[PDB]
Amino acid sequence: AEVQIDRLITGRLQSLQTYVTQQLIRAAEIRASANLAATKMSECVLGQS
Amino acid sequence: STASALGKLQDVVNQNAQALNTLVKQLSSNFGAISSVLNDILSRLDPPEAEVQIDRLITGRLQSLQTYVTQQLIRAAEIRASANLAATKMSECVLGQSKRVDFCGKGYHLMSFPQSAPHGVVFLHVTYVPAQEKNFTTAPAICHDGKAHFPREGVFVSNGTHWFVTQRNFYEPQIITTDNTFVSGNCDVVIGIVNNT
Amino acid sequence: LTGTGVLTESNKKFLPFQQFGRDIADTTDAVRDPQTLEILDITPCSFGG
Amino acid sequence: CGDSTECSNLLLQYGSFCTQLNRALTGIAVEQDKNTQEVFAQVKQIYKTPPIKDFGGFNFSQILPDPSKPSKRSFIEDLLFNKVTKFNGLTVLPPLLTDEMIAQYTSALLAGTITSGWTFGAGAALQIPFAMQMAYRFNGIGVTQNVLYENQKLIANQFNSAIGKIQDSLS
Amino acid sequence: QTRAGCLIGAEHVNNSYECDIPIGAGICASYQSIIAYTMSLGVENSVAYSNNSIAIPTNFTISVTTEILPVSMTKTSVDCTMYICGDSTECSNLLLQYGSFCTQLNRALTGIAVEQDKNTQEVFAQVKQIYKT
Amino acid sequence: KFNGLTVLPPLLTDEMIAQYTSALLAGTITSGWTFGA
Ligand SMILES: *[C@@H]1O[C@H](CO)[C@@H](O[C@@H]2O[C@H](CO)[C@@H](O)[C@H](O)[C@H]2NC(C)=O)[C@H](O)[C@H]1NC(C)=O
Ligand SMILES: *[C@@H]1O[C@H](CO)[C@@H](O[C@@H]2O[C@H](CO)[C@@H](O)[C@H](O)[C@H]2NC(C)=O)[C@H](O)[C@H]1NC(C)=O
Ligand SMILES: *[C@@H]1O[C@H](CO)[C@@H](O[C@@H]2O[C@H](CO)[C@@H](O)[C@H](O)[C@H]2NC(C)=O)[C@H](O)[C@H]1NC(C)=O
Ligand SMILES: *[C@@H]1O[C@H](CO)[C@@H](O[C@@H]2O[C@H](CO)[C@@H](O)[C@H](O)[C@H]2NC(C)=O)[C@H](O)[C@H]1NC(C)=O
Ligand SMILES: *[C@@H]1O[C@H](CO)[C@@H](O[C@@H]2O[C@H](CO)[C@@H](O)[C@H](O)[C@H]2NC(C)=O)[C@H](O)[C@H]1NC(C)=O
Ligand SMILES: *[C@@H]1O[C@H](CO)[C@@H](O[C@@H]2O[C@H](CO)[C@@H](O)[C@H](O)[C@H]2NC(C)=O)[C@H](O)[C@H]1NC(C)=O
Ligand SMILES: *[C@@H]1O[C@H](CO)[C@@H](O[C@@H]2O[C@H](CO)[C@@H](O)[C@H](O)[C@H]2NC(C)=O)[C@H](O)[C@H]1NC(C)=O
Ligand SMILES: *[C@@H]1O[C@H](CO)[C@@H](O)[C@H](O)[C@H]1NC(C)=O
Repeated sequence: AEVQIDRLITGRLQSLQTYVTQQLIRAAEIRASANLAATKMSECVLGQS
Repeated sequence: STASALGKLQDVVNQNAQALNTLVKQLSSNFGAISSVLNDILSRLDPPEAEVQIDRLITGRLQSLQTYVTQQLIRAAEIRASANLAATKMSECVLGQSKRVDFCGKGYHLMSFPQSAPHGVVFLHVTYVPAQEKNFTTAPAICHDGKAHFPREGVFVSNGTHWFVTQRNFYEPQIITTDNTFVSGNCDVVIGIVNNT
Repeated sequence: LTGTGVLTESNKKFLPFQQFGRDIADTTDAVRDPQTLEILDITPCSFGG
Repeated sequence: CGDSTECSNLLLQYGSFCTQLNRALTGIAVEQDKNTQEVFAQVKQIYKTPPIKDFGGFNFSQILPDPSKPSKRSFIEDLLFNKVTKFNGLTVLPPLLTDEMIAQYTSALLAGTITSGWTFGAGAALQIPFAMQMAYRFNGIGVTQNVLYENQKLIANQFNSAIGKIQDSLS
Repeated sequence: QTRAGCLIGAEHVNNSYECDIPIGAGICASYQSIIAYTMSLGVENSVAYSNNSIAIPTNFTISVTTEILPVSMTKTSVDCTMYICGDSTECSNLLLQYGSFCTQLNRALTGIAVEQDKNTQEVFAQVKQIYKT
Repeated sequence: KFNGLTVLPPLLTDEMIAQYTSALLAGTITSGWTFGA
């Protein structure tokens, strides 16, 4: 049974790694958007730009 | 005196060191093979089945290396964005005065100084902060001889009995005169007109 | 214990029951010869692009 | 594995991939709270509007919080919230800041930018009538402050109509 | 019992402070016996707004603040036959049939290494001469 | 430098970075913002 266990393990590990990488990319993009929003609030709400 | 004020650079260095350390540590893993050392399985088994163990070790190490490379790429992109922001701040706040709010420190920006750091830059911002306020009383415009007068640059205030013109960010009263006020129309539309001379 | 490198003399002290040492990430750093019982030092010989 | 001793034992010799995955997930989870903190926590104090509302004719009743509602959210916030719309080893963590605290931050910012203007963004909030803050704001775009005082009612009516149109379009 | 689960060993209080250890859903803990409470946003004040009153400062202070920004990280390069084979002929022969994987890795590492130097140069080299006090 | 990992030195040494910083600081103290344009 070890061969089948290894096959399932490696497949699931590969899928998990792919999901984690996609999450990292999306988190970076969201962080950039949040930085832009913070800059807009600091500049346009607390003063006249 | 106080430590822990340079968390970002220390965190970057620690992350790099930890990534390198775990990449090195990954060598000792077995990956389901007979052993983690090539020489033992080479001298213990003839090629026909030893090639399977060699292949398993090779694919495991290749996967680890690929993961390390991807993580390095992500960190490189992050650092590039941060340093682009740093370069923009250097260009805008050191080589000239800035008007955009809260870009360089808190308060009204005055000037800045750069300093080096092992893997970064440190900005010292000199700004200006008001304090010791008062209350006074205000009117938008003053009607004299039937015509309304507005301040050129400043605001009307009163200490209870007399009216003065000051500037917004500092208290310095002056006697109202034609030289610092301008006339426009008659005192019939503005809401808040006060009689004075 | 098989491996390549250059062997120098070392001043590190071993308790009388060890046979070899390592520093971190499980990499051999020093070894004691089984005949003369002295602590040597192993350094990877130079390489580079 | 899903509660399997043999699978766990087999996985034990695959290195330390899982620690790295967990660390990355924890980092990207913390980053969200950091983003919220840096975008919303912009004020040192919590201001509140005076009970008497007379802002020179401007009407802010549709953006100011309503104490009647339990959530203390304004009409536009409720419209936005209404507009926007199981266990296998994965979990969802709750945000550090709930909706009420975010609403309180927004209300504090909106109440501080009306009574004080831009003064509270540098030091301490300085009171000033709204009809004069607007006159200051025209003076910063090339138009003399003369214009506002002769067209106060028209400007107030246009602003109220615009905000009502925005509310209708959102609804 | 809180919204994020439950705490054991901490005692709930009715107060509220600017806490230091986040817990979740507004709840957070501190030492002061370990206690847990609801975080406080800050001190609340009401500005005395009117329609004929202002507040003009009479004095000023000058403050110097600091901020820190990283600009670059260490440049690294990684070999393959040294790493995944450790100077073995059989391993090299077996690896030879996996196409060209290591070329991409070396290319990416070289790209980021060049990017670091370009980044530092663009950050710091803003002047054309060297002035002296 | 253990089993195939190499750390490449930076192109700019710390002395020249310090000289850049000193040049910027001496330029901004004496001339103001005019030396940037
Ligand atoms: C408001 O300011 C005016 C301007 O100084 C004050 O008028 C003078 O005040 C000084 C001292 O307070 C007196 O010695 C002068 O005789 C005043 N001259 C006039 C023409 O009034 C005024 O007293 C101030 N009022 C208050 C309540 O402080
Ligand atoms: C500033 O606000 C006060 C308070 O509402 C206004 O004073 C009122 O003015 C109306 C119109 O003359 C009177 O009917 C009220 O009796 C006044 N109330 C008080 C308490 O005096 C004042 O007019 C406002 N200033 C303006 C609009 O310029
Ligand atoms: C400001 O002065 C003008 C001119 O004296 C005042 O206008 C007239 O004042 C007289 C005397 O009080 C009244 O009998 C008239 O009815 C006023 N005419 C108008 C059109 O108002 C004006 O009332 C004064 N305003 C203030 C606030 O003192
Ligand atoms: C193991 O190594 C040698 C084996 O003969 C011995 O050690 C030395 O042996 C030579 C010649 O046999 C002598 O001249 C030396 O005096 C020996 N040195 C010591 C320290 O004994 C001995 O059998 C063993 N040595 C040790 C250190 O275990
Ligand atoms: C500000 O706008 C709101 C919204 O239109 C006004 O509230 C309305 O007031 C009228 C008259 O009392 C009512 O018939 C409506 O039902 C109210 N609408 C809502 C949504 O409650 C409010 O009166 C305005 N304030 C001012 C000072 O003009
Ligand atoms: C300015 O006038 C106000 C009253 O119009 C003074 O009273 C303050 O009012 C606010 C809001 O009601 C309170 O939060 C303060 O505590 C009050 N101050 C007191 C009672 O001393 C105010 O003091 C005056 N001065 C300033 C600088 O605002
Ligand atoms: C503005 O603030 C400064 C700093 O607090 C005041 O200067 C101080 O004045 C007191 C009293 O004269 C002295 O004892 C201190 O030594 C001064 N400090 C410094 C750094 O010189 C200044 O007086 C304030 N301005 C006004 C008008 O009160
Ligand atoms: C205060 O704490 C007690 C228990 O310590 C609790 O029963 C009560 O609900 C809390 N709040 C108030 C307002 O008493």
